[PDB]
Amino acid sequence: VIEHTITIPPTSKFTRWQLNADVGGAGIEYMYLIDEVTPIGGTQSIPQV
Amino acid sequence: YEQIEVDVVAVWKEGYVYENRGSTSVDQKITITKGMKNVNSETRTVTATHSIGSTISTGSVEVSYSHSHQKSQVSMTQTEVYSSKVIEHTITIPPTSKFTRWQLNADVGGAGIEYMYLIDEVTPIGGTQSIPQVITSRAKIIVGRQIILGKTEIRIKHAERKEYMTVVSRKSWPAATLGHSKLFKFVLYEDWGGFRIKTLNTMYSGYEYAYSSDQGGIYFDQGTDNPKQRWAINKSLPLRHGDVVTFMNKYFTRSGLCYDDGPATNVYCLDKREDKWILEVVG
Amino acid sequence: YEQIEVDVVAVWKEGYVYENRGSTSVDQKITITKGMKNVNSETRTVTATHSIGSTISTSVEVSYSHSHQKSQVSMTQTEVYSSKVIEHTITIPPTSKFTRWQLNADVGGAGIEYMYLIDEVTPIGGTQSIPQVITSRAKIIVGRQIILGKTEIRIKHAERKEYMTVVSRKSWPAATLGHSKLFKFVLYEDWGGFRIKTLNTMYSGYEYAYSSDQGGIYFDQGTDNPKQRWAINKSLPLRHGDVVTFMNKYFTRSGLCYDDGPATNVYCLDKREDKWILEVVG
Amino acid sequence: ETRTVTATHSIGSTISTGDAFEIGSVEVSYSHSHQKSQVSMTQTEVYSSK
Amino acid sequence: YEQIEVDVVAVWKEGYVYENRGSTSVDQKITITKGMKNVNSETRTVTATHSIGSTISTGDSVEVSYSHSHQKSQVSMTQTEVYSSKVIEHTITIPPTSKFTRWQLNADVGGAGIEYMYLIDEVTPIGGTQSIPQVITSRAKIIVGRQIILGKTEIRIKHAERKEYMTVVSRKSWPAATLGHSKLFKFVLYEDWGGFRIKTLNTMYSGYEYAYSSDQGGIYFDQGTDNPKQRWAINKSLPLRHGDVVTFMNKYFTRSGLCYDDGPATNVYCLDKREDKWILEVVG
Ligand SMILES: [Hg+2]
Repeated sequence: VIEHTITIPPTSKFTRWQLNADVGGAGIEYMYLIDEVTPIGGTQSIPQV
Repeated sequence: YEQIEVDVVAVWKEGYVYENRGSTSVDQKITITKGMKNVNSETRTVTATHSIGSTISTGSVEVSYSHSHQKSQVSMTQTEVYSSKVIEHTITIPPTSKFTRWQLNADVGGAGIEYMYLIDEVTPIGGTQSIPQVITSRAKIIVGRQIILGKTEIRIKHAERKEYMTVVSRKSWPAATLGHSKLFKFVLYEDWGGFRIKTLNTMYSGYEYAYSSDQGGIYFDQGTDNPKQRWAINKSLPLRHGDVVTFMNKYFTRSGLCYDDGPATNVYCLDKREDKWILEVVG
Repeated sequence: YEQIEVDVVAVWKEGYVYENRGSTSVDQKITITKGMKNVNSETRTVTATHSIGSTISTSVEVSYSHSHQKSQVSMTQTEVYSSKVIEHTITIPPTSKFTRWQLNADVGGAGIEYMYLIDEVTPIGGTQSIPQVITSRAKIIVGRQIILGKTEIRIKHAERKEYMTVVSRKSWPAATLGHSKLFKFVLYEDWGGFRIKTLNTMYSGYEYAYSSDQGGIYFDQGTDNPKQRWAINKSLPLRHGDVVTFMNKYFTRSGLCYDDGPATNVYCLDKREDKWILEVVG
Repeated sequence: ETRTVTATHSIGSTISTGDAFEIGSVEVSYSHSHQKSQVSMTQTEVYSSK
Repeated sequence: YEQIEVDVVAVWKEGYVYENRGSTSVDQKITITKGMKNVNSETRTVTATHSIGSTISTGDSVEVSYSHSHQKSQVSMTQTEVYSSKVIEHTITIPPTSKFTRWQLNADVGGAGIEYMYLIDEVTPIGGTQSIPQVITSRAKIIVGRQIILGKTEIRIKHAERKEYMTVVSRKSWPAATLGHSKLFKFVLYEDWGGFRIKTLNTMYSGYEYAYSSDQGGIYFDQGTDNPKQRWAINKSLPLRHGDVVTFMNKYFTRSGLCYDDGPATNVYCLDKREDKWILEVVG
């Protein structure tokens, strides 16, 4: 079980991207979580890879 | 690394409005839960039964005696996998204030990815409500290395099973089956007839293009024009690392590349079936 | 982007009134929950028995038998669950009444609804005001319009979350569900109703979705046939992301749906009418 | 909704004697059954609480 | 806006005593729970079986048998669950050299026919001799419903458990009682020396208006006779008031009372050992 508690300030957006990381050659892999709080607006940046 | 700009288009899925009309504030907590469980069992029973009977016979009198012996053996294997995402938001809604939750489903164009999109706001009561049924916005997407058709070498991974497409020998032909080996490379081609999956690890030279037998099994053939060794993709080009793709057969239009537990191999092409595959560029 | 003004109409569903007449305050916490669980299983049993009997008779009779049963149950289960829990914590002051009204709010024209909750604390006394139905105004931000005859769309099965595609069954083009994002359509209306036209047929001119006499969906040449004509659930305009229903103009009881048939899985069956999402292509 | 389908195959046989002098007889039976069974279940739950 | 003064008699049901003899204090939490759950299911099964069989034999030996069966089964289930809880939780700090006592009694309010749970907690120093209440009488003022004047005030009759109203329909060309959602079916109650009578105001056959029990149990509406079959005994003392929970026992068939049962075409009956609860509501 993994739990994250964050305080989101007003007029802000929260981002969670979950990637699966593949370590090359080693043949191992891990879960990769990216959390971010930014102000509302701008241009969204999404990591596909 | 390259970046492409797209529109994200989010569509309303659900809503909620709450009004606190009083002069004391209120503490609101919303918990949203989604989860899944998968159970598989195999139960093997064996019973052995022995019976010895007899009848003594001669009005008329009959006498019967009977004896039963049953031995039984049940072997059970159950296996469970579960997951849950729980998501909770707690807010203090001030007096004479109105809280709105809108939940939309956001589709990222081109990327073939989607995400849940929640908009919360507290405002004073009054004005008129603004509901977003459909929202368009812009996004930069950090994208994978491009799969150059004909050139770049890739692995094909079954999405659900997390095993790779491997070449083995069935009926004296090279044939597709799922395995753990990271050694089986491929290259993808497009022509007038569709897409072609070429293996670089065939045990019979020249027999390298993936194709469907009239039975469904995937074999690897020599290069012909036959639509049986051609395939329809699910996406628009370019293909990139990590892309979730589908291969529908160009001749057997009803059917696509899937996993089935067949007699010898386990990669087939069957009506109403198209499992997702993950393409990954080798280093 | 366009934005339409509309009335939202909410009708009373449920209510609750709490009076704290005491001279100490009370901490009240109302907590509401709705949830779903869907369970699916397939159980395969294979069972094999061999018996050898024997009787010697003359009188006296003597029997002996032996059986060997070998059985194999294979079951696989799928569970999918969800819930929404809403908690509210308030301090009701001394000599105060708390009232909660729960309404169901229908947004006109848009075909979407939401839960509307009204909490209020006031002094004890006055006349209770109960909202059985409230109308209010809303501006709704809507999707790009699906212009009939013109704009290219995808048709997605709402429940199965996969797309409507064209494949060959018995040498005609036929509808099946697929993962491909490459199967486009254009919608037409004339005085006979709505028509679904595929831009991805493998046999030219055969492009209008129609119901066979068995129920399967194929694509025909444009005729006047009511069997190739469809009744939607909302009125115009159609927009991106609209949830729609396709009922057949000919077999009036039946509508476009999923069913696991022999070769394809898109059908037109009595009493069934699945929901589809229309997406305007980028 | 629970849907069950069962296919069953049985082959049986008896070898016996009688009026074969020394009065009295021996009988011998043999049978084999294969049964194949598929059950499909759909369950849906809806719950609430205040 | 009528109010009547009366005694409530509360009677001991359960007790508990705690002594803290130490010189540090203690934090005590009593927590009591009552609940119910009702489960209702319906399971419909349909099995179709085909069997094809055969035997090849010799006479004047060897026998050879073969059979095949195909069996199709369809099981449909509907389950209904409904539940409730009440939890009462008390937290107290008992100081040192202190005794805590809890008495639970059950209070019966006289005349009104309502009851409530009555809890008495007390912390005192250890010593003295205990006072235990077995039964306590106290006075109370009851704010009561608008009165049902017999012969005059129009009332409706609600099944307490099912929350549906007694309505009048036509069964076998007679006015018959059935349960239904209509707030349109009004009644008026009468008492004479024979007992109590239910008169409908919504009969479709004029004059056939007083509730009676047929020889099979069903509730019909007859002309006003002297027949004890159209008379009923109530559970409460007079007067009847809006919101009163009542019983109707038949004056003729004394073992039987007015109840719900799922019958051939109607569902309001008069059956042995059954007496359903009814709520009486004064119309506007
Ligand atoms: Hg269907």
